[PDB]
Amino acid sequence: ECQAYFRKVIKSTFFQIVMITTVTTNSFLLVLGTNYDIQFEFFRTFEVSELFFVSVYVCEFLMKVYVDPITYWKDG
Amino acid sequence: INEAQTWDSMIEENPDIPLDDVWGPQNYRPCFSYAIGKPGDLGQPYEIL
Amino acid sequence: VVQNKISACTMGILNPVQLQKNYTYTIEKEAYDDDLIVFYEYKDLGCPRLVYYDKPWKPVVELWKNGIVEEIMNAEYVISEINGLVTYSYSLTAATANCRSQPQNWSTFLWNRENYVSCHEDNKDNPLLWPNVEYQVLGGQTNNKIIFGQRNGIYTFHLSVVDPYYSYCNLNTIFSVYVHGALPVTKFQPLLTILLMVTTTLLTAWLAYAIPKQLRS
Ligand SMILES: *[C@@H]1O[C@H](CO)[C@@H](O[C@@H]2O[C@H](CO)[C@@H](O[C@@H]3O[C@H](CO)[C@@H](O)[C@H](O)[C@@H]3O)[C@H](O)[C@H]2NC(C)=O)[C@H](O)[C@H]1NC(C)=O
Ligand SMILES: *[C@@H]1O[C@H](CO)[C@@H](O)[C@H](O)[C@H]1NC(C)=O
Repeated sequence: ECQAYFRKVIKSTFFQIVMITTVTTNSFLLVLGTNYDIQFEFFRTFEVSELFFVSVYVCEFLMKVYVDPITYWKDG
Repeated sequence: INEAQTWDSMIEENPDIPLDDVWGPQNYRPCFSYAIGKPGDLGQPYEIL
Repeated sequence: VVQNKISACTMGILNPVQLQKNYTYTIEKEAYDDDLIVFYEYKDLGCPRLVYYDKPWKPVVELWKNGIVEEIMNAEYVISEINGLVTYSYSLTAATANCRSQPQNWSTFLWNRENYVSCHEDNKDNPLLWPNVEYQVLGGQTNNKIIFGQRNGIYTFHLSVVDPYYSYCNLNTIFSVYVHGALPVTKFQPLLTILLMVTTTLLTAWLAYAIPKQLRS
């Protein structure tokens, strides 16, 4: 009952674009991180964003293995 | 090491005096001092030859 | 004179012209007594040295005689901070250093080549009990190097040769070195373990509001 809706959340197109934008913003901030000047000004931005990104990826992993105990390891 | 003297700079100091008396060994200070008068913008023709 | 091969000047960091017009710097209540405001002297200290925060640091010094380079001075010496900046540390400690007695420290007293006593000298009479306190002296037979923190600012340092057997002169100098590196460390109340726990709980509430969303329809 919850599992069905939860897989329906998995397949959410909203969720697709959420993950795509999360990863793209992470890559952009990583690129801007190779300059100490911009690493200094807006450092709090970098910190909050890094913790936000790690939270998103870990929640995705945890809930996507929640929907499925064993077959999760099938996918490469 | 610092802003070396030039005709324009000296003329600014004592304009109405004619050019013959403007520059003299009495008022000549070298740039080499590094502790002399100043550190003006670098890159400019050098007139002392 | 301390070597200054790549001075913060002439790089894309500091500009000697702005340094001349009363360049000034501040302290964020972290050095000693508070909000210290110090205006740099370019006539004496010249263009500072630059040191990336990170890599233990130990300065290079040339002894000059008769107005020419005599040699690289390899004798022991100590080094101190003028303003009272305290965000620096020493690589070696008393236990690991080759000391057979309690070494002296800037805390007890100014320093000089006269009052210095060698820690390598075997003396047990007074130092019966001695902890692994920091080791201050640089050079000589000790491989100590200096470790800076996160201040990212100019440090004005007073170097004094300490080995009395080197020379009768009290050789000493003053110089300025600019550290570049450390960034704001305000992890503060928020911590990483406390942060995935905080965020994922805010993400189960999305599912906790998702269950009624699914069951009410
Ligand atoms: C410089 O050296 C002096 C000692 O000549 C240091 O003060 C002394 O430090 C020792 C070792 O800490 C103290 O002995 C004991 O230390 C333990 C450390 O946990 C402490 O719990 C004991 O109560 C006891 O203090 C000794 O008492 C102390 N003596 C004095 C007069 O301070 C000093 O800290 C060193 N400073 C630096 C910057 O190296
Ligand atoms: C700069 O320092 C000089 C000291 O010779 C002082 O006379 C002058 O008022 C100072 N100016 C500023 C802006 O700090």
